[PDB]
Amino acid sequence: RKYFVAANWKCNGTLESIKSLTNSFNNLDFDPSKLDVVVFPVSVHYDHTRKLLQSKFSTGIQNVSKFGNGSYTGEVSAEIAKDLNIEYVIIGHFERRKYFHETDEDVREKLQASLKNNLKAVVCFGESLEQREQNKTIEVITKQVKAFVDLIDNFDNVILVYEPLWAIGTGKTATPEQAQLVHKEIRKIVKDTCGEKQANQIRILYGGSVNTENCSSLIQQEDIDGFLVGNASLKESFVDIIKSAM
Amino acid sequence: RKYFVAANWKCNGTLESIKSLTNSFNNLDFDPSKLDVVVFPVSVHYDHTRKLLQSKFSTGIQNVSKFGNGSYTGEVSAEIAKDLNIEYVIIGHFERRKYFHETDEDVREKLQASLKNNLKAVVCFGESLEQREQNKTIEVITKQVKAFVDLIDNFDNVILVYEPLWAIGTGKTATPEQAQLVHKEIRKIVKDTCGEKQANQIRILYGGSVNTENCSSLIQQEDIDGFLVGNASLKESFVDIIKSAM
Repeated sequence: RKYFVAANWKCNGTLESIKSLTNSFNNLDFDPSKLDVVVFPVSVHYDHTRKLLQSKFSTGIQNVSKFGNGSYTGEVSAEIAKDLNIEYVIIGHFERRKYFHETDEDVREKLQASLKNNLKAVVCFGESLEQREQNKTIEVITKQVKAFVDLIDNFDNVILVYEPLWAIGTGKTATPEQAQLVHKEIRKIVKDTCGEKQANQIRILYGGSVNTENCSSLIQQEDIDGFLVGNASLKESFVDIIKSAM
Repeated sequence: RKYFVAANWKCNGTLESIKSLTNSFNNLDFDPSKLDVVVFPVSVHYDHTRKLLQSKFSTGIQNVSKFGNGSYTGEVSAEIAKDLNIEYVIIGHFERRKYFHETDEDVREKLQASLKNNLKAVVCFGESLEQREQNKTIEVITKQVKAFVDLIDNFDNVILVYEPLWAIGTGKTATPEQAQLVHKEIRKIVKDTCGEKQANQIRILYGGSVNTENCSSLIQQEDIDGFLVGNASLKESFVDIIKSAM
């Protein structure tokens, strides 16, 4: 199983700051055949980011439309992304669920669109603090995964992300034990719906306050296959988070 | 009043089709000081489109964020647009109101963010068939315009678009006289809220299946200052629509 370190830049960056950050990223020597390292810039920053990044870095966009080509103002379809050779897409991110009415149904329609246009999908899910405190974590996770999991045909092409909503941008990282326990359950859901071989090859990443100090102990866990990094991926020390997966 | 013809490509285009479309667009000789011609490609096509089109053509994006920079995955902020020197933005388009929960509040906050970052805004609104059949057109138009109109500090930099919802992508073009009556009322709404000189300065465009056949009859109305064009702007014959406003 190949590790997967993703940089979700979110709504951040200038042409110059990206030039500077992309320069520090390029200095890191890593084998792209052994490790996947993906950068997700803002849509309008993509060409600039792709030009500057060495080919060892994979690239993608932070959102993809549930609709194909047509009368949908403001949307980036899956077929448009494929034409531009954009390899990866993020689907079901907490912030889009929270601020932009993105539901479990939107998630699967985005996945189905991405898969039939041969795009690789990074699919996000996680429970809130209330759901955690009500002991509903697995119930919520199972519900969120089952929404889309049947669509997966190639299990190298779909990458799952457990992002506990209370851990995102708060500094309250889930302990490598807490993350591992949910990751192990996620892999069990994939096993019982898709098969053991399909479960053993799918990457399940952790998202939620990954930094340079906690990344090593997180990646060491048997069912954690990498990270979706937010704030720390905006920093030059993001190379050290990639180093933890080497 | 300087006429304004806008191409809304929506969720359409490949690299090769844009190359072919921009090449035919570039052949049309027009004076950008006499007429504003703006094209709005998909966010991921922006750099490609901007490079291909000659400097006489203005460009913009189909949507801007209500949020500034920060943890908002999938968003394009007004600060980011400013840094790319993206001149124009579309706000409040019917499709984003219909499919993506965009409200009058979102429209207000997007316009405020755009003007703060020195972007020019193409702001869309319009009544549905049911609202028109209930004779609520003036009431709905007034409510939609009043949601944002007080934010306008420069009346060359904000451009209004009347989108009768039943006319969008349907071939149900509102008759020149029907459109004129609304445009005239929109100008009066801008008169009572912003002043007379500002009302006579602001551009109000028609949006609703404009083509090469109906464009000249629409542009000839005294209160219609141009168009936001959908599907017809994906054709090489879009140059003839520009010609009717020359």
